[PDB]
Amino acid sequence: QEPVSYPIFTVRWVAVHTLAVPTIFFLGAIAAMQFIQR
Amino acid sequence: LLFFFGHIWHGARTLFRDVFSGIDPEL
Amino acid sequence: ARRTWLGDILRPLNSEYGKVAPGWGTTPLMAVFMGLFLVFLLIILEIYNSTLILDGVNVSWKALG
Amino acid sequence: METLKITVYIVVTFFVLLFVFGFLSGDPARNPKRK
Amino acid sequence: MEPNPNRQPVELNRTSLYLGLLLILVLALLFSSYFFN
Amino acid sequence: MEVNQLGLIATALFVLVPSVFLIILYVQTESQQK
Amino acid sequence: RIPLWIVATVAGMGVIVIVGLFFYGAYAGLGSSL
Amino acid sequence: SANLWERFCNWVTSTDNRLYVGWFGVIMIPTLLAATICFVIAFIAAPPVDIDGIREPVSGSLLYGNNIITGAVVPSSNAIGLHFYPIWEAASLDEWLYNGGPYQLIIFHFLLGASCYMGRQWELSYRLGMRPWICVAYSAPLASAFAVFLIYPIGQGSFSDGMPLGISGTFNFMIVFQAEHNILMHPFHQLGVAGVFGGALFCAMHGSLVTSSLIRETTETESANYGYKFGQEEETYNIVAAHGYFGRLIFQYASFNNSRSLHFFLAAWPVVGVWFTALGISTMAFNLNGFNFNHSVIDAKGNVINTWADIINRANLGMEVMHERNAHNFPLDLA
Amino acid sequence: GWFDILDDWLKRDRFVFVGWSGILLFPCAYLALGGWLTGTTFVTSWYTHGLASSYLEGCNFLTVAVSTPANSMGHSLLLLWGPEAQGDFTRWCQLGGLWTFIALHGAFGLIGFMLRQFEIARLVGVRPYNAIAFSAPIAVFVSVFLIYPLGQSSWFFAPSFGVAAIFRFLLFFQGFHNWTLNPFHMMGVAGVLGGALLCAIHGATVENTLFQDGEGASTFRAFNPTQAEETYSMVTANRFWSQIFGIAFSNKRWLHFFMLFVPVTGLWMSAIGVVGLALNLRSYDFISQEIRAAEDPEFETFYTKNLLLNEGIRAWMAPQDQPHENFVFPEEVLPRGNAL
Amino acid sequence: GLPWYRVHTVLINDPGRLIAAHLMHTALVAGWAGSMALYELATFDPSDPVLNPMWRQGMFVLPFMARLGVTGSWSGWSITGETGIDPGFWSFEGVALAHIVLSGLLFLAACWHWVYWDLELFRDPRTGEPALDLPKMFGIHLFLAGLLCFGFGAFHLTGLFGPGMWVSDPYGLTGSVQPVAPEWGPDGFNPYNPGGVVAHHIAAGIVGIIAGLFHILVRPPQRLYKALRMGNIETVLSSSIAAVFFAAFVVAGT
Amino acid sequence: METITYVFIFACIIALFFFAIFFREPPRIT
Amino acid sequence: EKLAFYDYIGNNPAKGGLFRTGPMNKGDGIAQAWKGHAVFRNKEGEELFVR
Amino acid sequence: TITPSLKGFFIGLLSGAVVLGLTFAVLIAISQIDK
Amino acid sequence: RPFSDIITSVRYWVIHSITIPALFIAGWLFVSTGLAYDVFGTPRPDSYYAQEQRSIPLVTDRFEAKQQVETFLEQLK
Ligand code: CLA
Ligand code: CLA
Ligand code: CLA
Ligand SMILES: CC(C)=CCC/C(C)=C/CC/C(C)=C/CC/C(C)=C/CC/C(C)=C/CC/C(C)=C/CC/C(C)=C/CC/C(C)=C/CC/C(C)=C/CC1=CC(=O)C(C)=C(C)C1=O
Ligand SMILES: CC1=C(/C=C/C(C)=C/C=C/C(C)=C/C=C/C=C(C)/C=C/C=C(C)/C=C/C2=C(C)CCCC2(C)C)C(C)(C)CCC1
Ligand SMILES: CC1=C(/C=C/C(C)=C/C=C/C(C)=C/C=C/C=C(C)/C=C/C=C(C)/C=C/C2=C(C)CCCC2(C)C)C(C)(C)CCC1
Ligand SMILES: CC1=C(/C=C/C(C)=C/C=C/C(C)=C/C=C/C=C(C)/C=C/C=C(C)/C=C/C2=C(C)CCCC2(C)C)C(C)(C)CCC1
Ligand SMILES: [Ca+2]
Repeated sequence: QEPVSYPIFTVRWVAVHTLAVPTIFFLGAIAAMQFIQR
Repeated sequence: LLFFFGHIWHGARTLFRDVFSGIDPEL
Repeated sequence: ARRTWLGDILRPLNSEYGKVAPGWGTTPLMAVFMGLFLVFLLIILEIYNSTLILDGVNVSWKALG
Repeated sequence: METLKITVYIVVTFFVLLFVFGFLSGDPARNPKRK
Repeated sequence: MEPNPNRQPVELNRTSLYLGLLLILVLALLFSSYFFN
Repeated sequence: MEVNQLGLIATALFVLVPSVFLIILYVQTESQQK
Repeated sequence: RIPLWIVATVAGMGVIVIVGLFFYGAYAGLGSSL
Repeated sequence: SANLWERFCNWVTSTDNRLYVGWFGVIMIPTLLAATICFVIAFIAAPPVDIDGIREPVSGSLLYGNNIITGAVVPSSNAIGLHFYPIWEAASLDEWLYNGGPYQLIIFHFLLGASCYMGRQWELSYRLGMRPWICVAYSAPLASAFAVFLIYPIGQGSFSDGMPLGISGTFNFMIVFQAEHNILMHPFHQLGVAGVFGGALFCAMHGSLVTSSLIRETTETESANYGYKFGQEEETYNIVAAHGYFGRLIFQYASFNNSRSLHFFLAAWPVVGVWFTALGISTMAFNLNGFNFNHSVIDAKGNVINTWADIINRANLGMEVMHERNAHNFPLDLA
Repeated sequence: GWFDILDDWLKRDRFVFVGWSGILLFPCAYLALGGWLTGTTFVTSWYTHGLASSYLEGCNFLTVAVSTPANSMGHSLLLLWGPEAQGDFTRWCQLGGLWTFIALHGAFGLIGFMLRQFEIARLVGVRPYNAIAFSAPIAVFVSVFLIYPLGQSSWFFAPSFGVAAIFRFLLFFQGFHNWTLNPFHMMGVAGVLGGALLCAIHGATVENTLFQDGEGASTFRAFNPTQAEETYSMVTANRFWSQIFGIAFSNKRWLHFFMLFVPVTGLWMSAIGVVGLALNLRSYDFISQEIRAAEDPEFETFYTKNLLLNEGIRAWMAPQDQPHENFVFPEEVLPRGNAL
Repeated sequence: GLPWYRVHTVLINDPGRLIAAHLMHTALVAGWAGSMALYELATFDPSDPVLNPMWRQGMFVLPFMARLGVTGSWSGWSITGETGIDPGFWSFEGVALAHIVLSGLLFLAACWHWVYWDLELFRDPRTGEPALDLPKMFGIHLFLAGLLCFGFGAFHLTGLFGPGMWVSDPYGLTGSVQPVAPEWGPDGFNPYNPGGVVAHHIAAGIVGIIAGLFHILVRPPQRLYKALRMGNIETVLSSSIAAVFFAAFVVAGT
Repeated sequence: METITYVFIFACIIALFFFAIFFREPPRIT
Repeated sequence: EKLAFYDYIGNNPAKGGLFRTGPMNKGDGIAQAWKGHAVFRNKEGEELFVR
Repeated sequence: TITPSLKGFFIGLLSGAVVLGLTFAVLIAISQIDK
Repeated sequence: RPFSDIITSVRYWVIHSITIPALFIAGWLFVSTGLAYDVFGTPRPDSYYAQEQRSIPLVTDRFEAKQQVETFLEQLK
């Protein structure tokens, strides 16, 4: 199908993106938490 | 809560009457 | 079949079987009352749940006056 | 009561022998093909 | 008196009988305790 | 003991009634020619 | 291109590291007991 | 006679028996009839059992005030511990029924037979030319009965601590277990519920997907089941239509198209999960319990800030502090 | 008409099928999952249950959770902009607004998803038995996370979203409702337990009853993605079980329908039992038993034993589990056996 | 043939026997009501409304009969605890009596509609085969409902031509049957104000009468008739049930 | 009275078992 | 009396059980009369209250 | 009349319609850009 | 575009080697700067109780809840 072009900003990109950026914004915080002393 | 199931059942059986009994051909 | 007095008198009411309006008929007009009802329920719901308070409306056993 | 012990013992021996002398009887043999 | 043309026969195979009874009996074994309470 | 008086009949009819149902069918099925 | 088997073993160790940091955090953080 | 014994072995092993009494069966059939027959009598007429060795008989049979839900066959005495208590070890039956003798006669014969039942699930598969391994699926539920009826007691030092043979008696085993081991907070139990929940889940997935993608061959007013004849050549459902739907529900590569890989997963999941659950009970049988996060999170001054882990400890203490009212004489519960 | 164009677009076959349903599913499903993941790591349950409940406070994957709202809130929907939070976000968080958020959102998300199955089914032209089945999980979520607490004093007694926070929900039900003794919970487990059996048993029956369609040992490749013959001997399977168990299937259509039925019926029953626990209409005791236990001090069953375990659970937990009750149980009033 | 759980499909398109069926059901539900009544009357103790009121005696039907007016017995006593009162014919006995008869009649009716199943009224003039114009039916029925809904609020609850309904103070000490005046203000949406139960039935009744007419005249837009497989009675069911369980979850909450 | 009821049902399930295993409808091929 | 009666947990619909059949009277019994308000006090005259 | 909670109701009833809006806006638009 | 191709494209990494650690360092700072504590009203190790008090700041009434919470922060809680 098609002379195999493909667009950069696809559709699924979004799906995998709203679950992407956040996943890191957290796994980045959650790590920095380990250094919180009493 | 039991009737909910009836709705979901009868409704489905109305929108899929055609495919009831089974399906067929193509791929 | 078997016609009957009552049967004939009622014959009209049941005859326009598959008769449908064309296209999207009254749909849009319907989709508005529908949205209105939806908002109406949310109100009476939120009133019972004391999320939407309204001086004058006291949702308790009292109010009986 | 000392009897029952004896009997039980006998009874269990029977079956346990029947069991060993069973698989011993060339059990691999018993099956559909290759044997 | 025209023989109504909308009727079909009814059936219950032997296996269904069994599956049925198994259900009735065990439910009974499960609820009798609470009935006698 | 100190059980419920209706417990017995509740259990009896709970078993009989539906069992009698199935049975009526199975036998009427079973005897249908051909 | 970048060979897949390397994308994996790299992204892999990368996870054992972060998930391991969490396990260490368990004997030091607030989730400690000390 | 081609030779009696030669014949005997041909019958036993015969694949033409309505029920395949195998070689393993020769041990199974008797042990299982004893276990079953003793149980049924016990459960109905056995008298009270001094389960905790403190002369405080717990009656668990129907004729002695129990109903199906409460009734059970009570575990051997704690006075007995792990000692073997065969009937011929008692001055009388009266003495044997009081110390919970029936319990051992039952658990031992059952566990024995249920194993051979596994040995059989292999044998028949062999005599029939089919691949083995089914018996390996059954190793999970068996490995549990074993864990709950033997490992735990060996580990704990007494058969009186094995799971009772009754409905309520089982809930007792659970509630107390939780208190002494905090099992809900143990990896193995969790894997267990994943396998069971998952199983039921998948069981429903498969079941529906398949049943919903069946090729039509039945009337509008005819059981959709008749559309299948025992001994068919081709398949009865469109596994390609099935995959077509399920692949769109989630996304293609996250869906099975290989019936063999589907069914392996279908078996692998629950069996693997239950294997861990069985290893959990067999592991907490040596007191390696669940995670203990009591008073972990504490504040800046040292105050203890509770977590749900703590609310769980209170519920556990209630169980600890109330189980076996009169059995303890000292501070620590080391038994 | 734009409508059919809007449709056209939606029902377009992508990697992640959207569909009309998605307009409801994805917004919610993501918000629910998101709110959880948020609270799990950031929001606390101090002002609500006097409990640390997030990574930020020190909780680990087991002890973390999105705890229910205070008991003061009652059954309030706790909207971000409602009388409680008053548009404020941080307060909302501290008053457990995130619970009704996850709850209510996820709720719609389960509606959307089932609709999806229904919509995708229709398009692909297959029967909707995947949707019927999913009614079971809806019922559970609905009765347990909504109907239940709706019968109690407030959302506070609904299960809090979290691993450990769910175990206490279990322990609670034993201790207060003596739930394990409930006919419906039993059916529940008979189904889930029995369903996880059909699963395992059927799977193995298939893998070890397969025909040889390849020359390899790893028989996975030997499968015809394109129907034709049955890949396993249904006829052999029948004879196997018919000789080892005495009973055995022989109608794949039924064997598979059975597999839908067992676990879906089980969960439905477990739901009804809870719909009853809402009104506290539990299956707590057996009256004939209690009466004999009163008059006769030597009568003891595994049942009476259990009830005592409950007394302990209630007495030792109630205090820190129902803070709003300002319970104070003097050491002397606390039920306890000897020594322990 | 038909599996056991499908035997009733034998009616999916036999409007005659479908009505015969629905008639029998109504008969049993009415019958039950009548006799559940008599059962309560044969065991309910009126000797004390203060400490031993109907709700302590496992009464289930007796209350629903008081909420709308029937509060006396032909034997002389009364729910509120008064004497010398004359309930007239509509006493608990009366209500119970009535239903038992309405049941007997619906029975006979169910029989007639079963034997004379092939009335022409169910056959479409065009196709000459069995058919029911649902869309118009719904309009008709909905018209009658709102018409009755209206009357109930308009004449019964208001006292114009009826008893009224149960009304009591904030601590159930004074309760009784009293005529309730409508309430269109905002506080009429307060569940605890009787005035709202009146207004509702008058307004909703009217809206119900209007809407019925609409549906008796305007036809269903092709798009919908197709989407919601109308003209297929087994869909009238799917929607009704959805409404019936909605009604249910609500009565359970109130 | 209760004991009898419990044992009866049990006895009935075992009877069922028997008939189910030994009096099923022979499973016929093709 | 009527008023005092509503202030008794034995009329709370939340008490009860699924198989605890019958009227509320098969439970605590047919209510006959109000014994009266109970005030508890301790040696010091202090008035105590029952949780 | 128009109490604080009544104002909030509007704020949510308005903040809600908007979301439905931008959503159906964006959707109706991109839908009509290919098919 | 087949994930496989993308997860392998040097362009991809050229982009994400920047983007990924970006997001990470951000969230890190979110916690490490104490901002998160204020966005979620979550207590700092030194803010569960006032120095002396050992009571819990339990919210006791819905409507005046927010107000009640504010006061709890008052006693230097
Ligand atoms: C409210 C009206 C309503 C109506 C008119 C129907 C009508 C029908 N349903 Mg249905 N259903 C309903 C509600 C309703 N259902 C609800 C609430 C549920 C959820 C539990 C279901 C779940 C359901 C399923 C799963 C199936 C049907 C099927 C059918 C058809 C069955 C044929 C038959 O009568 O079996 C005859 C029934 C029997 C011989 C025995 C039933 C014994 C038990 C269940 C009841 C005993 C009576 C009880 C004490 C009475 C009180 C009831 C209470 C609600 C008031 C039929 C058209 C079947 C179908 O369409 O197949 C193609 C089918 O498979 N229904
Ligand atoms: C629809 C609601 C309804 C309600 C709320 C009630 C409520 C009540 N009734 Mg009525 N009743 C009803 C319908 C109803 N009834 C009908 C239709 C009849 C005629 C058949 C009666 C006949 C009746 C009598 C004769 C009496 C009552 C009495 C009572 C009161 C009894 C108190 C009690 O302990 O309940 C007990 C409740 C139960 C046992 C319900 C549990 C049901 C469980 C056991 C089984 C479900 C079975 C199924 C097989 C499960 C799984 C199946 C699997 C396939 C999935 C109570 C107020 C008594 C009374 O008034 O005393 C003063 C009394 O004597 N009722
Ligand atoms: C796609 C579907 C979708 C759905 C169904 C919901 C549903 C819901 N969200 Mg949600 N949300 C969504 C997407 C969605 N959201 C997205 C994409 C975001 C990110 C921007 C959010 C962010 C969000 C937040 C931050 C919150 C919610 C909350 C809520 C709940 C609010 C209760 C309420 O008042 O409803 C709103 C209802 C309406 C607006 C009614 C619509 C009426 C239409 C049909 C007609 C309007 C006509 C006209 C203008 C009316 C004028 C009448 C005149 C007489 C005055 C509710 C369950 C709150 C919550 O979870 O509280 C616990 C909350 O705080 N949502
Ligand atoms: C007097 C005395 C002693 C009295 C009592 C003694 C006593 C302790 C009795 C205890 C019993 C008791 C009271 C139990 C209570 C539990 C109970 C009755 C609950 C009843 C209510 C309930 C659970 C209702 C609904 C829930 C539900 C669906 C449960 C289902 C449970 C169930 C049947 C699970 C299946 C178990 C099982 C062995 C399935 C086997 C399937 C089949 C034979 C596999 C073989 C097979 C596999 C293939 O893959 C293929 C291809 C083929 C072809 C094939 O054949
Ligand atoms: C993603 C993925 C993956 C992954 C993986 C990984 C990530 C891996 C890694 C790995 C690794 C990472 C490894 C390592 C190894 C190592 C080794 C093996 C070593 C050894 C060593 C030695 C031996 C040494 C020595 C010494 C020293 C150094 C000093 C002192 C002394 C001595 C001498 C001792 C896989 C494939 C699964 C698949 C899917 C995907
Ligand atoms: C809430 C909310 C919101 C928003 C937000 C969101 C939506 C978020 C999201 C978020 C997210 C979405 C997040 C995530 C996170 C994640 C994480 C943190 C993860 C982690 C992980 C891990 C740790 C893993 C691991 C593992 C496993 C599990 C398995 C095995 C292997 C491994 C080791 C790899 C809004 C405004 C709308 C409104 C209100 C509410
Ligand atoms: C057990 C049970 C149940 C159920 C039940 C039911 C469903 C019932 C029904 C019932 C019914 C459904 C009843 C009915 C009754 C009826 C009646 C009682 C009728 C009668 C009639 C009559 C008496 C008539 C007469 C007459 C005629 C026909 C003609 C003219 C003249 C005269 C008036 C003489 C339930 C599930 C809840 C739960 C568990 C238990
Ligand atoms: Ca410090």
